[PDB]
Amino acid sequence: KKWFSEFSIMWPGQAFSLKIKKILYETKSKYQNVLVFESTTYGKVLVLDGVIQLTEKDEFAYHEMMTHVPMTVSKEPKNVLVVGGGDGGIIRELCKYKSVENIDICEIDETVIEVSKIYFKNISCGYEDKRVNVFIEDASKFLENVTNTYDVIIVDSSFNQNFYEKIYNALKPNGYCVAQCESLWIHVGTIKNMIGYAKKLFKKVEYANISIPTYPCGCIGILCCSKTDTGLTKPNKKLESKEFADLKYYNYENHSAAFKLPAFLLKEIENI
Amino acid sequence: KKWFSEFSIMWPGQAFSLKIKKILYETKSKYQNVLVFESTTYGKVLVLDGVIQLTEKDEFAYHEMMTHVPMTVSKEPKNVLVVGGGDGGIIRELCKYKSVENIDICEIDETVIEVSKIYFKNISCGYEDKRVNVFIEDASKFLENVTNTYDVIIVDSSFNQNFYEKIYNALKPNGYCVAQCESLWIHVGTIKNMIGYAKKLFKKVEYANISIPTYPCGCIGILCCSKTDTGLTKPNKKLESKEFADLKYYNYENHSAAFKLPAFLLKEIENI
Ligand SMILES: CSC[C@H]1O[C@@H](n2cnc3c(N)ncnc32)[C@H](O)[C@@H]1O
Ligand SMILES: CSC[C@H]1O[C@@H](n2cnc3c(N)ncnc32)[C@H](O)[C@@H]1O
Repeated sequence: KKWFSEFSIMWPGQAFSLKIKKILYETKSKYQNVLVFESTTYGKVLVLDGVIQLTEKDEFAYHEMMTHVPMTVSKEPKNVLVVGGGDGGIIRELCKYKSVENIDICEIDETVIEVSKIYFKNISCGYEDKRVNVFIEDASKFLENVTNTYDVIIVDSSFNQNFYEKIYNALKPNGYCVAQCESLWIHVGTIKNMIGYAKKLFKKVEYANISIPTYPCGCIGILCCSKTDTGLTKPNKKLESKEFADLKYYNYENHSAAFKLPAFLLKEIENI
Repeated sequence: KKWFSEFSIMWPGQAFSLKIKKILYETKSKYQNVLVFESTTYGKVLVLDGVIQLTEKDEFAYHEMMTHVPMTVSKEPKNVLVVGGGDGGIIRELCKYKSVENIDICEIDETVIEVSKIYFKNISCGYEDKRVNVFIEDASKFLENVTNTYDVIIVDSSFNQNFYEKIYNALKPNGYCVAQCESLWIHVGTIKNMIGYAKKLFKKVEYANISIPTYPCGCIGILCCSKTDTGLTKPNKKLESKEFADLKYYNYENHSAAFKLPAFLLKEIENI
């Protein structure tokens, strides 16, 4: 059996590897290289430009935290935007909320969506929900053009000052944005940059950490943006209905705990 | 430049790798293979039987959490035992406490201690402290023979029913033990076994998670054992004196947060 190994200028000097049971699909799309393989121990793996996008084993950690943090804080979210997220993990978690009326997703690469529908049925299942509307376009263009405003925007992608202005303007007065935001173990300067962009517009910017083995350094953060001084560290609801019985990572207590950061990280961000 | 890669039957199907700036020392000791190398991005690395023991970049996360969790809960700890811990990270954190009168360490491999004193001076610096006494022996034998009882025992090693009986008996009536205890991402069955051994004797057994990139899956847990129903989730003191000004991970809030576990883990351990 061969091994898949992920290298990157973004995390030099380190690599993470998974053993391949079977290579399932490869293509060069208009945007990126796409690889799908069954691993021996982490289930199926989505790889984009040589970077692990997701594995069946741990994906719920990231998709649950990213979704349920803002959605338990938003009081009655009706309209939600996912930026990126072609795999449909976030959408799957969004559909659990009966109150939601519409879910727009803007993914630039339709190949990601179709590969997820074929190879990752338990991740992409939300696409069948009638509330879900797909836009195949650059989120930068989407956000300049959208007429609606959203209760929550979830940026599920690996970002500059103009981008956060567009997110701010696309949100309701009391709207929230959460965005994927680096590992505290390797890119503190980036986290500081991102926090600085966000603070230009948002009155409350907070950072949370998710434990997930197949992201570099075994963790990834959520940059949390609020228009009210109250923020996203405390949920306003418990997830008690039958739709949430299946949750594997997220709970009421973990929500708040994820904002309790290592001392080195608080020191770095304190003067921003 | 070559790469160091860690493989193991303990985490099959996955591997983590660091780039080597320079190999610094190798030997087969009486107990294990020992390797020391400067990595390109994580500083110096200690490797024992092909498993990363520590890196200069992230060691403070593990040594701070393991030490300051029990030591902020113990009211006036005088006598502390470290089991394993030859690198001296725990001892370094123990010496910060003026109240401590004695620190016994039982490490089976004196080569680890001497390699740490030579190659890892900022980790092994606590060995110079006059309160520190070294026992080169199997902790199993040490614990059967010791006459003193301890306020805190820190098991810094990778454990069975008889071992926890020995720890229970080596502790004061109000004593605490914390032990290194697996990644929740790969060895839930082990965590359940360990919790089951501990609960036979200890009235309060709790599990905490530490984020640390160079442990498999980027995290490691602390099995927490208390003789009083109150447990180890809430500190009784703040670390405010000049000795703790340097802390890089541990703080008052992170202490409690580390006990807030993913929902899948609570479900697995609930019926133990
Ligand atoms: C599957 S999760 C991350 C996703 O973000 C998508 N993505 C990357 N850049 C953009 C962008 N500018 N607009 C919309 N989606 C994007 C990628 O194609 C990937 O599917
Ligand atoms: C350096 S951290 C982990 C340490 O635990 C030590 N160790 C392993 N097994 C035992 C044991 N049975 N008794 C004491 N120390 C041990 C190892 O030699 C290593 O130095």
